[PDB]
Amino acid sequence: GVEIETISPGDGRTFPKKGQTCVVHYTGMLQNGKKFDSSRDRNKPFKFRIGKQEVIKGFEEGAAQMSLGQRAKLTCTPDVAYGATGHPGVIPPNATLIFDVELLNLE
Amino acid sequence: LLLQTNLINYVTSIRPNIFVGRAEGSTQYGKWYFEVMVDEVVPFLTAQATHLRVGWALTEGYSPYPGGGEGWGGNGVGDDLYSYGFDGLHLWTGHVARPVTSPGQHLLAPEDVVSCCLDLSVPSISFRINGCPVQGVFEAFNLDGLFFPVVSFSAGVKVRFLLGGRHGEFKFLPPPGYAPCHEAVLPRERLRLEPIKEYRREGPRGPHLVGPSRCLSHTDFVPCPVDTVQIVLPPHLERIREKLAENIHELWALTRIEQGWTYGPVRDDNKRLHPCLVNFHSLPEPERNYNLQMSGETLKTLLALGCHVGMADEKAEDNLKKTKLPKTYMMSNGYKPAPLDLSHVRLTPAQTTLVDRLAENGHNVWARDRVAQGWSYSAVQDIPARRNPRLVPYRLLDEATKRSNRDSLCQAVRTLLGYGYNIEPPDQEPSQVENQSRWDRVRIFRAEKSYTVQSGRWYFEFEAVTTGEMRVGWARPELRPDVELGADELAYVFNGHRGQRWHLGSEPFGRPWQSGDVVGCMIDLTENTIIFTLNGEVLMSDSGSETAFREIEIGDGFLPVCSLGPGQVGHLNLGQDVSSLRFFAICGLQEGFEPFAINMQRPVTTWFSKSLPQFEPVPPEHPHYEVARMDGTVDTPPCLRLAHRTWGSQNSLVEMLFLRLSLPVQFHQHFRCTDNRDDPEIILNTTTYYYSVRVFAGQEPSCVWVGWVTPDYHQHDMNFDLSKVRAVTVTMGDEQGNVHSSLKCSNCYMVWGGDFVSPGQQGRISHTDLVIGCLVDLATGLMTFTANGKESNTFFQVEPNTKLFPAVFVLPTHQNVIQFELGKQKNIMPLSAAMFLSERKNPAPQCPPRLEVQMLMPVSWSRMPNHFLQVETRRAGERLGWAVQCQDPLTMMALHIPEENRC
Amino acid sequence: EIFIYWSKSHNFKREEQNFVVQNEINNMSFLTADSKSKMARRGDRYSVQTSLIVATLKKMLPIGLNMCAPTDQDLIMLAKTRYALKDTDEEVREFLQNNLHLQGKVEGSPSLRWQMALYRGLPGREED
Repeated sequence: GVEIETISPGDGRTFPKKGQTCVVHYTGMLQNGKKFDSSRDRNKPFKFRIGKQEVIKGFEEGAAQMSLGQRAKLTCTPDVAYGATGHPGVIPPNATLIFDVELLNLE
Repeated sequence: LLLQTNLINYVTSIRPNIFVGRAEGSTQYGKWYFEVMVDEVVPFLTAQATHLRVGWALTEGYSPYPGGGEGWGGNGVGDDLYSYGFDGLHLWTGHVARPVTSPGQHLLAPEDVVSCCLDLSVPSISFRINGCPVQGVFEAFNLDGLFFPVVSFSAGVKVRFLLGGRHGEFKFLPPPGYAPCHEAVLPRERLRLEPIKEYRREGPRGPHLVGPSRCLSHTDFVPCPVDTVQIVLPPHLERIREKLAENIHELWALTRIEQGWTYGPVRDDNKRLHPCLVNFHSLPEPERNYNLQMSGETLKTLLALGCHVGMADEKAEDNLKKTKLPKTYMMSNGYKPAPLDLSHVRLTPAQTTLVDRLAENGHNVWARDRVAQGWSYSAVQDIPARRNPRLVPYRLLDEATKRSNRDSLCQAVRTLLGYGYNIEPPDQEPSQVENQSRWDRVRIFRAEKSYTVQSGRWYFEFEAVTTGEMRVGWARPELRPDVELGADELAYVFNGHRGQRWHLGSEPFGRPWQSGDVVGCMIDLTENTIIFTLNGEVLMSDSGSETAFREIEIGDGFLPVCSLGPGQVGHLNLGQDVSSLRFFAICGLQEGFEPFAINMQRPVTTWFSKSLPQFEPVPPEHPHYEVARMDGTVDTPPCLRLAHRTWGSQNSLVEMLFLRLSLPVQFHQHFRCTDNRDDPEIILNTTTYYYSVRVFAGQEPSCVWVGWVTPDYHQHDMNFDLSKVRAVTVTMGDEQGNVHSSLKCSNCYMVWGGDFVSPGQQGRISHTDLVIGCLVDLATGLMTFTANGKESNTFFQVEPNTKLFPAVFVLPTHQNVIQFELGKQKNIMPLSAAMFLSERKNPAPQCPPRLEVQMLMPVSWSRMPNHFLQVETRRAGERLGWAVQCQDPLTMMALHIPEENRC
Repeated sequence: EIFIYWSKSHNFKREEQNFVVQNEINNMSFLTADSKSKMARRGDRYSVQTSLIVATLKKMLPIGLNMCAPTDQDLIMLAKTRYALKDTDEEVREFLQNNLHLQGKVEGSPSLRWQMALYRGLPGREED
């Protein structure tokens, strides 16, 4: 349900394994092109712990398939996203998400 | 519903001054090639991704005004249909990104090679990354206007232009048939890098407000002479058919005798010893009588131009003699002047202008002939490739060649004048090169409305860098943007192109300026006067009055204002720094006057008239047009009837009109896989919506177009037809052909109403109103039409996420023109159930007050951003090419209107 | 002072227009000679607006306005109103001597700050 397209490849060798936290500069967007979330706007990296599922399934799996230094784009189906209930007041129900993830560092 | 906000980066564009295009009989080669080197690219200079695109743009609608615009701002290449661009992963056209397969695809990184191949013979722009092909080509695009290279970028990039020859290296092999773009430079201009259409540039003592720029046209590359065939040769001309030929048989030979190119009996012309001053009998017969009938041909050009001859005075044959000068002495059959000799003879300016256009009509016939033999223009001469540096029309030729052509025929017309035969000027007809776009001529500038003054005395300066049509004065805050200053009562302005004062008309006052003049403008809200002072000297009326205007009512108040015509540069100095003023101490300081911005920290905000058409609602007070809302009865759906208020009367405005509804319809994100009683289980599940327009009787269907427009339509054409509709095809395949995607992109999808009427003998005023209906399927993006209840062969398919505004373009020809009927069809929902979310399950038609008709206003006001990007344009070297460098980031807070998709 | 005498002597005014009408003094060319040289009814017979005494007075007025400092504007107002109350030149002079300290203050008005910053930047200004 998650589709990843490269934007600017990094190393392609060191992949995020379990036991090391992932550090990202995502940039979330709705399907129609309306930006809804960003990390550079807050001007701080988003260190999420991979394995205990602090993020949604689509984002977790997409960040799993990336590599160090790689900048990629995602496409999160509602099945692997917030889904039928959505995120109240932020994301409408049954919405496909797009993320401009850059995996700048590991831990 | 709610207006959204965001921080976006300022995006600018840079072009080489290279202009190519295709036209019937155009002197330009239809294939060109240029390259771009990427030096450094900062990934995320700010919170938003750094912008960088390379492509081709069209000179008649690619207008990248900084700040707001289409979509979420930062518009550059590909954000409209007048540009086509590539960024390393997407093909940009009409503000839509489409992914492209590439050999190791990524965004533009440092040390990357971008080679854009342009073919105009067949519509095609091909991109090559790092010398490797990119599987996508734009096709079937309109050719009107000129195509030029352009790079659009945000802050923090360094890009180099490679143009081949001495202006680059290309670092690769261009595909066969594609000439380097540096060979298209016109002979009168050098190569330099300058931004696209602007309104401000930095200057020595301050920013310079720059008026519209004169743009070259493809029509200016076709040589159009006057035909010299259907001319019976007159008796008075055959009577002088000989001497005017004898005097031009070796006139080009006279200059070089007694030099290194001195004749010899063994050889003849074209053998580096050309002259052969003896006679044309010794010279070959075909070129001989060719020279005779070329003299006749020049006389035929004189006839077609309007020159006729008359004999008055003493015959020059008697009082003329041949002078065997010590120079031009030859051993081959005696010595004589190479042309026929002539004594003291003069020429009036009428003859100077006439010989100028005579040389023009010689050059344009020569160029026409060369083109008919296949030749074209190239700044470097290539004889085996059949290209010349002088295959441009005379108006575009260089002054050296202009003088060289004019010299010979000036001698010829001088010899004609010597015999006393009059050179009669023809009648004078005033003509304008471009007439339709009357709005892309001026560009009003004024301070923001908050700086309105209603008391005291104020003063400001306006340096006139150029000497053309520029007007400066004071205006009331509600000044219209599309009306020339002074032509209405909203502004008091002084036009110093020829010394006139404008307020509800023009009358002479003062004197016109020259370059470097500082037109200082007073204002006295107590004494109710406006005083114009030039270089410290008060401009004086043609009477005892020294004040341009008097007894001016206060009203809302006044704002400093100025406007500039094409190719004009003016410096406006409101006087934020008092010591910067050059004539305040001379005039104004002792009179109690003050600078307009004497005590202000930030620079005064300036608003200019943007020349970009926008859809705006129909004013209720409009003189010519009105829109009536009709209530939906039991048997009639609700309507939006349009009626011409002043039709058939004096001073009726009859011109091209563009209309659209205020609310769009958006197709579904995901397309689907692979009596008169509506069916209740179909009417709830249908994804088809219908609307119809009832073109009233007396309105000609030949001037009516009905359909839909996307929110990025910005074309104001007074001669609109379906030809002018912008379009482009995006063609995608794999590495070896195999095209598996060919889509259509356009900002306009309408049919022509003239094609739905049977071609009757006469009586185009049909007693029955034409009811053009339109249908849309939001689940497929398919559009259909019904001429009178019967389907038409036309059909349109569009990509998802598309917004379509119901639109009608019409030229009024009756009191009642059209009537938007918001009805419904069988098992088909109305529009009112499509535009409103809460109405998705209501078959009953509605016309809620948000739904209204809007016209297309050609000119609208706008705001000049307080800070502009810093771009360095310089030539790095002979091999490196031209380097563009922008580093300092700028961010602006954008307010984006959702349903109009513009910020 | 020539204008002062002309204003006081209304008899001299009477033969000013008498000289104008009886010598056909147009007065338009005397002010538009520059206008004609630069290539740019109602009161033609006589008018105060075209009187050469006031026309030259106006054309010389900025020089006279250049004499005083911007803080002297209150002093000008005081002298003006005492002139309006029928006082001679000596009276207003010693009135100013009694009111020497009534000049303006630059701290009290922001206008005077830029006025002094422009007025005292002149090379011909002496601070003493």
